[PDB]
Amino acid sequence: ELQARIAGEQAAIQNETTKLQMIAQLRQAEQALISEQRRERNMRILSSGNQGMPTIQ
Amino acid sequence: DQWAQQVLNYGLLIVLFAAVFGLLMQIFGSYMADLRFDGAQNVAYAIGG
Repeated sequence: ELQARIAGEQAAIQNETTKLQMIAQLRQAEQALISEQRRERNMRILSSGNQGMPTIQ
Repeated sequence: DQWAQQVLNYGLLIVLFAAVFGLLMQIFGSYMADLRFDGAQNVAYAIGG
């Protein structure tokens, strides 16, 4: 019974390892998404579809 | 005669520059005061103006 308990404990540590891998992937995805938002803002400022300009009055 | 001519020269200079420079610099100031880097104004249009 103690051997099987220790085996279950190893399985739990395995699960934590998988969870940490998943957290690292999510971290990378979040950084990529922040970069995408930055580039969306940049595109919106510099878009050639803009039609406005200051008016002389 | 020469002193008077130079006085007239620089007086006319100061008059012309006062008037025209004030007008032009006020126009430029207003135009730049309207400039904005929002998503609604063309950056090329604004910088070119």
